[PDB]
Amino acid sequence: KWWEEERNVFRGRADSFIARMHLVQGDRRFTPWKGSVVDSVVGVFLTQNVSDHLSSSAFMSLASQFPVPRSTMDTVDWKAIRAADVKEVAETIKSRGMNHKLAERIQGFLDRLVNDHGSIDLEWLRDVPPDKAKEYLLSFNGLGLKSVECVRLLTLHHLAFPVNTNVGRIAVRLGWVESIQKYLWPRLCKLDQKTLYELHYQMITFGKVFCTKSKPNCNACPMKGECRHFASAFSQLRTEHRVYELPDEHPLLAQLEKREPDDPCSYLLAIWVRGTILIPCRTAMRGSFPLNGTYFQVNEVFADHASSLNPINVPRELIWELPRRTVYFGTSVPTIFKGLSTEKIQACFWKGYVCVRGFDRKTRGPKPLIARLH
DNA sequence: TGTGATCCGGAGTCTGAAACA
DNA sequence: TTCAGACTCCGGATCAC
Ligand code: SF4
Repeated sequence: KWWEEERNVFRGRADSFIARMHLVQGDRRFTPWKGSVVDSVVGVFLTQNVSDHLSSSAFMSLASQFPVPRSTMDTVDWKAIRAADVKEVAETIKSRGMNHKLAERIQGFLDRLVNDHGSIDLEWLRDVPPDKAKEYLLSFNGLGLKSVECVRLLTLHHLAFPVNTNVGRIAVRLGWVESIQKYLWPRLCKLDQKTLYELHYQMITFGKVFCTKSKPNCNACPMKGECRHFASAFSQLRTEHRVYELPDEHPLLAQLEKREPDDPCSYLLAIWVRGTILIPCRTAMRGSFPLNGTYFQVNEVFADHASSLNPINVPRELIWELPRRTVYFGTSVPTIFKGLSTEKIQACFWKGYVCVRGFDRKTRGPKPLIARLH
């Protein structure tokens, strides 16, 4: 019964990692998101070799330029994408990089889907056995294991665990451990889907925050006693702007879509009399984001572009008694957490927010963050 | 046959050199 | 002080020998 010890040692290590990151990085438990499965496949296409914020902004640009005229409904007109020339769809996702190659891959995927089934949809893939779905997804040109595992785990709710560069490095550095896939998949094949989802989410966030490739924050890492690099060893990055929290009954939020039932964070107002409103990411996207919105943090807000360009004149009486919270502006998640102490990261993730984007409400497209904020 | 390169590509940080002295 | 190149980012395909 060696496998009895094989699964027990990893389960104890995995649950210790999950419990510790719960206090530091907030609640990463599974919560459903809307959207179809073709959105997830295109997202995994767009996340090949690029940072997460760039890929998410590229998908937002795809949604904005091609708009729709767990509710499994398309947010993007994929028929128009297949109709659109490779040059224009490469222009849409230029900022992500590899625009032309990925545009051709996406057009080929959509064309093959139409040829196979006569319609761009993959809802029936949740009814087939998991292995058949994995083989069908692997049969596509431009998709490999790391992607199809992400698609299955985050969208099809199967039992899967993708091993990307961040996961492998963390596993090697910690007491754990295609070679990494062979070591981990048999040892991590029978666990609850919610547990796999939470582990994956906290692993990617931990790779972004504490355990980076260059100069990991080993001083403030909660896993110092369980690591090997720490065992063997022995600002312009972020701008903080204190803001006000706006209850949904406030007059300023009269025409702001009245949030979402499942959104865990409220609206914010960033005063410079004049203020800019910060719209939460889940509310701004109205759910319906690929891969269960694991591209954003739990405490992530956008910046209203119209409010940023022309701040709204507000009286000081309306915002007199509202509580005050930080936002920790910046340009990327890894940069704004560099050098931060454990208490600061915990406070930011539990009683704080994070903004690295600007959102245009009218066009639903990403915009660069304004100069004064960062 | 099993890696081992070389490609794709924008956007950012970060060094090292070439600079003040 | 300027400043350009290497490197990193939730990766596949195509040769080469
Ligand atoms: S101690 Fe350092 S190397 Fe180890 S897991 Fe933490 S950040 Fe990564």
